[PDB]
Amino acid sequence: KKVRIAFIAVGLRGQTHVENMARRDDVEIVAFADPDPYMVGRAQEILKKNGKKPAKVFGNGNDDYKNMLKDKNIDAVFVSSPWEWHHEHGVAAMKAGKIVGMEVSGAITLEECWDYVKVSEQTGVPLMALENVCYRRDVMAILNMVRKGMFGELVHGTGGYQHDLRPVLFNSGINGKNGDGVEFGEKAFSEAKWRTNHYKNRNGELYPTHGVGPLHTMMDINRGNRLLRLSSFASKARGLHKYIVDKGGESHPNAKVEWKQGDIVTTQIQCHNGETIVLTHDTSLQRPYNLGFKVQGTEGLWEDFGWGEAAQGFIYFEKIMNHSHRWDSSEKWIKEYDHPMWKKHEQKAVGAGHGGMDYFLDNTFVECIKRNEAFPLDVYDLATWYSITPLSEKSIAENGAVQEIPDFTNGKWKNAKNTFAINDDY
Amino acid sequence: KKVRIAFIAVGLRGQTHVENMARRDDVEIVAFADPDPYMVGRAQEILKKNGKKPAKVFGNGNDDYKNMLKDKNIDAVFVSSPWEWHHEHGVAAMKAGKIVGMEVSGAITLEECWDYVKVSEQTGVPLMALENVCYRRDVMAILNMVRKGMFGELVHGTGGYQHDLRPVLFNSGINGKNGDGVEFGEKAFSEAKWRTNHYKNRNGELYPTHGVGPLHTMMDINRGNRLLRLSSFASKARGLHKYIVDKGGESHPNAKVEWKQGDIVTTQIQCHNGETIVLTHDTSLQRPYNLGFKVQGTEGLWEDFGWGEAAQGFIYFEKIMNHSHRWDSSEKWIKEYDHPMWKKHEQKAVGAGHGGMDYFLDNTFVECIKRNEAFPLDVYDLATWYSITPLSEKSIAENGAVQEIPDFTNGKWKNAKNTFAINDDY
Ligand SMILES: NC(=O)c1ccc[n+]([C@@H]2O[C@H](COP(=O)([O-])OP(=O)(O)OC[C@H]3O[C@@H](n4cnc5c(N)ncnc54)[C@H](O)[C@@H]3O)[C@@H](O)[C@H]2O)c1
Ligand SMILES: NC(=O)c1ccc[n+]([C@@H]2O[C@H](COP(=O)([O-])OP(=O)(O)OC[C@H]3O[C@@H](n4cnc5c(N)ncnc54)[C@H](O)[C@@H]3O)[C@@H](O)[C@H]2O)c1
Ligand SMILES: CC(=O)N[C@@H]1[C@@H](O)[C@@H](O)[C@@H](CO)O[C@@H]1O
Ligand SMILES: CC(=O)N[C@@H]1[C@@H](O)[C@@H](O)[C@@H](CO)O[C@@H]1O
Repeated sequence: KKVRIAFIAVGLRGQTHVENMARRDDVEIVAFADPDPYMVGRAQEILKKNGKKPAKVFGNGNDDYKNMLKDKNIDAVFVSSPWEWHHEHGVAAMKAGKIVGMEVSGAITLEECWDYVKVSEQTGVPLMALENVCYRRDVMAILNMVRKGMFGELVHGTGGYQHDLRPVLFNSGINGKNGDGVEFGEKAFSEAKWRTNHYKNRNGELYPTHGVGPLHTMMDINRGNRLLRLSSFASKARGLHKYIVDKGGESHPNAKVEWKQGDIVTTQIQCHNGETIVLTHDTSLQRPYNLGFKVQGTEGLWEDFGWGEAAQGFIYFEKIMNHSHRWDSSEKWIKEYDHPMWKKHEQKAVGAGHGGMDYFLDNTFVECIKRNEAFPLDVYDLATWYSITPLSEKSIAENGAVQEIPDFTNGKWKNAKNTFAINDDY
Repeated sequence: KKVRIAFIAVGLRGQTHVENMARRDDVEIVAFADPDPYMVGRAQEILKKNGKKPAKVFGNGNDDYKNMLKDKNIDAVFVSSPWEWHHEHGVAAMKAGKIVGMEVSGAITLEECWDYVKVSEQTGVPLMALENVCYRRDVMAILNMVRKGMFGELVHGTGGYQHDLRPVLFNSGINGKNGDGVEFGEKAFSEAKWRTNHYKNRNGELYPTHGVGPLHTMMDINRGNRLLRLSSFASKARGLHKYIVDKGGESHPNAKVEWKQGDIVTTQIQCHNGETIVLTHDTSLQRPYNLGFKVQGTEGLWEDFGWGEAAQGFIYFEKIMNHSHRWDSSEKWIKEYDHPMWKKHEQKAVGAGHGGMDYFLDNTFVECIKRNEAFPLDVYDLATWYSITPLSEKSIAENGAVQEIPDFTNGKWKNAKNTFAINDDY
């Protein structure tokens, strides 16, 4: 009756998923696979806090997930591992017959992207792209407004991961602490272990899903529309080196590393039905958090400046606002057009509840498994978004040359229907 | 002692320059060249209003400017003609030995751009790019902050001409009126006569200077830095056709024209010293006016949302704001770092005065002529900005292919010094 879920990687993000599942009565958390004992310990404390019994632990090295996947009891797994581990963990899960919730990132290679889709089609095991910003309360209100016809026909959108990650990319290596040092790699903690290395060896749109995801759902990408091609420009890198010097002096070994990842990487994308999308990757500079959303059509325009609250944006609807030629605050619009799903289940996610947009993402994951239904953000969408990373790197290496984005759906995009948040439950 | 100025084209923008000159005691307005008697009449009324004597009128057809340029008394001319007339009027002026103030736009061809620079170098007659948004009060305050070191090292900027021009591109053809009809071409009035045709036959960044200009001055383009290459993406065109139908029904002949100009055209530009610039052209859709500025460096970030007032933006300075991670209103920063030029001469441009940013632009023009000094925004800058248009069209025709931007300075950019608003007078 209830879904048996396990976790490959219970680091800081894995722990969030553990909490979401631990708060449900329709799920049993069977097992964890993580080589770090400290991370496993906090995950076990989340279970104990929610009155659920401990999980079986597979903590013997990097390959112990293989032994966890042999458990026939497990229905589905969450994959919350480092970027370089996503493909190996995800395809091994589908081959073992486990439904997969895959954390966001970009692909290491374009080949990974195709292999996700091909393994999933052959095994018949579906995968969900765990993009939580698609469930953000303001974004869902805008989706509702778009579908009501309030924006008219969309022509353009922007978004991007613009979040100061300097204190996450560098720390002391002390368990549980960020922003308290200048170390990265083998001796660092959490994301500083693995993420910062990508900034050293690569230059591209390393994290596209948070900005492209919402636009995907609004412009029907892979569901009547698709992404055609892209071009990426990268600025110089200055922010990470400056951070290391300001926090840990010029004497530190890490003040000597030349970072390849430009501070701002912008990406233009053409869509089949004529829309354009501009993404921005911005994680090594001082700034407030703001994903920089813009949704623009023939009858409506929305721009945000915050982290998703009702009043943290501007909106203009010509025909509804008497051709005033002035921005309105987004506030009364986000509240009035709050998505039905949020209006119904608010108190499971906020106030008396917990998780926010993450509650709703993981709720859709579990409800689709219980109902035996296709995910609204599926393996084809994962592959598409993931492919933006390798193709952007090739664009930058070619001084901005245009790269065709593959059609991972093989013509299926033409007739596929948008099923993202089309009801008030999941 | 005083500068003798004449005007090729006294349409709506020419009239503004006429008023600026008519209010000065160090200028004599000698002559007008315009084939439209209605436009000449309002310009003559501006002189009469300011107690200055009438101008000699050259109104016999399109070529009568040639006869005006034979007047040896004329020191300088303002060129405020349609885009397709800029090159012919500008080079004929320099060849006749007249200093030129050239209105903004883009080039019709890349060849025009080179011919401006080559004619100017051969004749020895300088040309000023009349970019007024460079003198906008908030932009000048940000320039001041950048030069004070408050943004640290710049890595990225955005801007764009984002201004709803539907009521300017279509009118009834009645003299003096806009937004009152759906006609364009030979029977329309003012910009509807000529500008709208470009939307029908072309697709690109048709108007780059308002957004790139401010960034030019802040990133030292052509003055220690330069623009290397670009790539342009264009969305579908939907806004102009929809406007025609909503205002004048489907029965109108103009509801039948397929517009080539996409509603949103975005352009990525690489700079020599590592910065990137993204421009946006957005003139055929509903929206409030906002040029969408972003200035981003290692210690500061600014974004605006209005038409240039002090409180119509957000700003973040990590080290000055106690690492708060929250936007501040731009207001107290724009007021505290108001450019010296504005603080000194405020009452000549606003309040008791007139013109705003246009006062300051035309003041720099006249003061450079009186002092026999090089313009801060010169023929090389005109050519550079102008070249963004033809190269964007070629990029769009090549599905976003990267285009090299020529070096119109021939290596002079390396050692040239930024002289834009480096004093409190001009
Ligand atoms: N969508 C979101 O809101 C969101 C938020 C944070 C992180 N993330 C994503 O989640 C993923 C993980 O990020 P994080 O912040 O939790 O990093 P983290 O360093 O805290 O966690 C990674 C965990 O993976 C474990 N691990 C590494 N190799 C393994 C292996 N071979 N087998 C099993 N476990 C292994 C580590 O021991 C660690 O516990 C990344 O892809 C990141 O981008 C998404
Ligand atoms: N920088 C700014 O703030 C700003 C503002 C408005 C317009 N502009 C620019 O100014 C220019 C003109 O725009 P406008 O709004 O004044 O258009 P307009 O139609 O009102 O004026 C154009 C004038 O040029 C005249 N003209 C056409 N051909 C001529 C010729 N061969 N010889 C002499 N005169 C001729 C017309 O009769 C008309 O009076 C354009 O390049 C436009 O982009 C700049
Ligand atoms: C929605 C959101 O911004 N998510 C990001 C997540 O993807 C990851 O980058 C993390 C690093 O600490 O910071 C945020 O939580
Ligand atoms: C600074 C500013 O936005 N200038 C523009 C100008 O360039 C032109 O496009 C005009 C059309 O009516 O609208 C504005 O005044």
